[PDB]
Amino acid sequence: RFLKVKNWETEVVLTDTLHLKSTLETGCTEYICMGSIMHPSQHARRPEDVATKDQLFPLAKEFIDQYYSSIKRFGSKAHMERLEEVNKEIDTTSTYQLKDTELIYGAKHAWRNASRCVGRIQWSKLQVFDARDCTTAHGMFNYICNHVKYATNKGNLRSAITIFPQRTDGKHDFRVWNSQLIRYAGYKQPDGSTLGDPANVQFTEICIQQGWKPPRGRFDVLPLLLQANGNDPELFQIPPELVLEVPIRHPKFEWFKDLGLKWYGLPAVSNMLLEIGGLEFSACPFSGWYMGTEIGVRDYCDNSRYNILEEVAKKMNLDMRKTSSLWKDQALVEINIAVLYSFQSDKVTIVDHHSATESFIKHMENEYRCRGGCPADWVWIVPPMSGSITPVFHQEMLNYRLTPSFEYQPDPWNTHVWK
Amino acid sequence: RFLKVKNWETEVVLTDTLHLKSTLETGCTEYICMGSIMHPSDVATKDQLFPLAKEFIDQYYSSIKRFGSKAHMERLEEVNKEIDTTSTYQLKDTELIYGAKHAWRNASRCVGRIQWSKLQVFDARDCTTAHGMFNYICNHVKYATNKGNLRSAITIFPQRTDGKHDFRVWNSQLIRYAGYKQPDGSTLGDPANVQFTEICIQQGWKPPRGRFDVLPLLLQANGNDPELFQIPPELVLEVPIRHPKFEWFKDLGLKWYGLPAVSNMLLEIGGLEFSACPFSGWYMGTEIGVRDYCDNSRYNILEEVAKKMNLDMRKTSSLWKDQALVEINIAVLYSFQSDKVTIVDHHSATESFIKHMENEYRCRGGCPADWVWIVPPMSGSITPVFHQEMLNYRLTPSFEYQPDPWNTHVWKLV
Ligand code: HEM
Ligand code: HEM
Ligand SMILES: Cc1cc(N)nc(C#CCN2CCN(C)CC2)c1
Ligand SMILES: Cc1cc(N)nc(C#CCN2CCN(C)CC2)c1
Ligand SMILES: C[C@H](O)[C@H](O)[C@H]1CNc2nc(N)[nH]c(=O)c2N1
Ligand SMILES: C[C@H](O)[C@H](O)[C@H]1CNc2nc(N)[nH]c(=O)c2N1
Ligand SMILES: [Zn+2]
Repeated sequence: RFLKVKNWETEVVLTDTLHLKSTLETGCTEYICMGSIMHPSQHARRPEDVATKDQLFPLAKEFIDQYYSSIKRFGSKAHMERLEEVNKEIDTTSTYQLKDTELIYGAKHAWRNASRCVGRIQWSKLQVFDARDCTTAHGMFNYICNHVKYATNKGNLRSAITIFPQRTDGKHDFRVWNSQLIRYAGYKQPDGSTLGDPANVQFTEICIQQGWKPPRGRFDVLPLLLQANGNDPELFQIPPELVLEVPIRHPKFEWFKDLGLKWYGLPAVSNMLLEIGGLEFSACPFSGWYMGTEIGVRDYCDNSRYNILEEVAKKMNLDMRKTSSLWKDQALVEINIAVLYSFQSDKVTIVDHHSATESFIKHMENEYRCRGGCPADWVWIVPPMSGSITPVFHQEMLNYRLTPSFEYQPDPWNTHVWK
Repeated sequence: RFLKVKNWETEVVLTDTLHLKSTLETGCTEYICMGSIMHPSDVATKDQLFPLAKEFIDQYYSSIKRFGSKAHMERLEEVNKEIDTTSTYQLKDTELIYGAKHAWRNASRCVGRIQWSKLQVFDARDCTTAHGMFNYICNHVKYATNKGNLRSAITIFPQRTDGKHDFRVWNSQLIRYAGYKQPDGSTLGDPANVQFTEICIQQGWKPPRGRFDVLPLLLQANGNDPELFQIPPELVLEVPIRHPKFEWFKDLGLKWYGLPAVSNMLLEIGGLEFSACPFSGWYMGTEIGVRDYCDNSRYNILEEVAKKMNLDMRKTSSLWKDQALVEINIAVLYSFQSDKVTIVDHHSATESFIKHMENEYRCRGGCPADWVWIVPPMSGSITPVFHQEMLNYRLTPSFEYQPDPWNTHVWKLV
């Protein structure tokens, strides 16, 4: 009925009661902790495809209850009517439709509840685009182009989510097949090396197999591969003037520009599922702005990604014979300096890991003060470099699953039956 | 039943069955994870002790391929008699060695466990006085230090009886530097040790009031009041920190000690509790260079190093802290290696741990591991453990936390 978390740097202690409202399993038990498992749990709130009434209505009522509680009604005329309305809708279609206010509330609370996101101090400043009238992949492309243009905003980035029609029977899903709206292709080379982004090799081959003509470069913006109402997906080229990119250079190393590195400005996750009141929105691309380490540490320096540490260390004239010279650590810092300096030079929104983690601590305090807790996944929140010199490293966190939420979902090529 | 862990860099999958053998709590529930909680939330009765002892003896005889043997059954017989008649029992030397090694093997927060089976166990269960403890600890330090060629070792003092006669080393490690709070609010030496430094001074220690004073040993035998002892200085190996490129780094006056020797934990074997069990290995560089030197509440040297580096400290996004952190850690490693004092960098150490993990899953069915502690405090994702899924569970024998002695000791003098 109370769990404390301590900050070992400041000795601030916070007391969590929000976890009493947690809905589904974390994967852990009294005897085993799964805190570093990427997908520890298959506990879902509704089964399979179209639920029965007693499966869907309880989840709808819980969400509608929560929304009307949040606005200081509950039991109000409108709340009770809304319940009866959802009841008849489920009775007569096996599903129900969210009001615009409920949709906005649900999307913001899914972000507020995302325990792996260090950026949630921003959660209530989210632009919600209702795309539930969409019917074809051409319409999805139009909605996505507008999202990208609004969110990019000539570099002054703005958080947004575009929400396509919810799942019905499971055979008419709307899906963005891309993992992010904007990523670079990867190509398997004949000798066995990889050109471009190795993580995207499989998705790139699907695009090529669907007729995409690849330029076969290191930074080829992938097409959109969009699926509407369960049909076969269709390819679309994002107008390049909508794709803001930042050439990476270094404030001291004149030679850094000659590595030919660039990255895109808009991080826009498009493969997750948005769950609100038992409704599943299988296409719901959302975007914010980057923390530098996402590009500078993971995208650039993961061994299975662009893996650039060896090349940077060379130009730096570092001793690479032994691990203990820390040549990887030293190149890693310089790369992240360049990423930040380049984005900032071009006035493209970006946040460094010191500022972001500091904001998150402030967000945690805010959430404990007003909400009685903040679900947080230490394994994901602590940045992938310089961990203990950021404040979150020293902050204990409780992780639990609240709804509405963002969920993982299978890649659609593993499940789609082609027509 | 099986649980799978995946490495997201290599796609290697490992199957854990060993978790079925755990019976002590992690702190998590089915609906909350407390994996980042440092300390998630007293003498056993006869009835409590019997099953704990059986489980240990069973696993010991299993490990030596004599489960079910006559020797196995007579040992269980003998143990139960001792509990029945004395309310406790005594480990054979072989079981003590096995138990100590396996508490190490089971330490989910230790990245250095590839070495677990090479541990020198010093049986100090005949000790009766603080003078005896000092002698045992001096010999441990000398053996472990080995002129820089460090060797892992543990020294095990008598087990708890009624809880009123505990053996305790009051120090948190055998070798640490003092900390002194100044009148003006500043701190000289190690801020983490200010409280224990004050206790020492109160007990009669005359402090030099320098930045790197090796603390005296504060030793408690049989539940008596603890007594002060000065470790002979020639047994305390230290490394002056210099940098391979920055000639000014040596002018910072930094040094550290070579032997990491944890002395405030409790060793639990077969339900028996060894409250004084100091153990030592060798350092991973980041322990000194990231935490001891750069934690804001420790020596906190980032500012001074970055100044000497002429870094721009006006904005955080210059990553001046990150830049200075790396150079400090280069200096630590270079200094120890130059003086031929054993040390391991975080890249080598985490690679070894991955190989140790694989091996443990193959020969033992798993390896409990605390990702939050195993991942080094700098350069996290460029080490292989970052990408390694891990399962955390509590196996016994184990090393456990215990309260600080000055919070529970009832003083006997005057
Ligand atoms: C506005 C600035 C934002 C910043 C700086 C930020 C930062 C981050 C970072 C660094 C991660 C870890 C990414 C990784 O390692 O793969 C993350 C994850 C995540 N973010 Fe945010 N974020 C922002 C906005 C948003 C928005 C607008 C949403 C949703 C509406 C969101 C939802 C999520 C979710 C669900 C995850 C977890 C993804 C997963 O489990 O794979 N974030 N965020
Ligand atoms: C031989 C080389 C060894 C290396 C390189 C090593 C490495 C480490 C490191 C880096 C930590 C984390 C320290 C911290 O962040 O505070 C740790 C923790 C730990 N080590 Fe090892 N270690 C070694 C030997 C040993 C030995 C010999 C034992 C016991 C016999 C041991 C038992 C432990 C335990 C119980 C912890 C957890 C401490 C806690 O929770 O505060 N280690 N080790
Ligand atoms: C909105 C947003 C802002 C930001 N700064 N980063 C991200 C991200 C990411 C990285 N994805 C997360 C989703 N996962 C399925 C794959 C990896 C998202
Ligand atoms: C044997 C050993 C080798 C090594 N490289 N590091 C350590 C440590 C530590 C840090 N202590 C651990 C005990 N905890 C109570 C406080 C913090 C120990
Ligand atoms: C195994 C481990 O959980 C996995 O590598 C995680 C660790 N922490 C992470 N943290 C973030 N922000 N992003 C990630 O992709 C990961 N990967
Ligand atoms: C709050 C968090 O659990 C705490 O800061 C931990 C994080 N991981 C750690 N990891 C190691 N090796 N040592 C530590 O002291 C800590 N501290
Ligand atoms: Zn857990």
